[PDB]
Amino acid sequence: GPLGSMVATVKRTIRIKTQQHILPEVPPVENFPVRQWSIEIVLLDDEGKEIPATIFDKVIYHLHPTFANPNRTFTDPPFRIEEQGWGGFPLDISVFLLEKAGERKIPHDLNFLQESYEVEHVIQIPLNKPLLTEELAKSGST
Amino acid sequence: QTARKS
Repeated sequence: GPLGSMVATVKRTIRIKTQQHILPEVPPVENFPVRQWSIEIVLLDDEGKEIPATIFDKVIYHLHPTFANPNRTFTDPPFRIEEQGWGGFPLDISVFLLEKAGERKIPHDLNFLQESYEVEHVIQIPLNKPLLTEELAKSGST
Repeated sequence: QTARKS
């Protein structure tokens, strides 16, 4: 259960949606094929339906250092990133709540185990920024 | 499908 300042928060479930497929026109790297992959982020409401994650005004994907400019910023839902590469990796996704309410680091793993796969993560969100609280009402109780 | 970076 919450304690102290963390009592004044609500939980929301985010869904990270990943897709990937081989690009045959790109030469394999050490016999490993290069794949196009994409990540998007949605919010789930109280019933489990996907809705735009408008509670974030920015998402930054912190990619493996083998990527050029590996910190990729997106400002509009669903914060879709598309890249290419030959290996999976853990990556932190920084999501920035509206009204400077806070950064959350969501641990993701980009991998090729399925053509597409979805992972849910629960984040705790404060209730002290009017515009964020009004936005939060779209996805459930506050 | 199990390829991973370093």
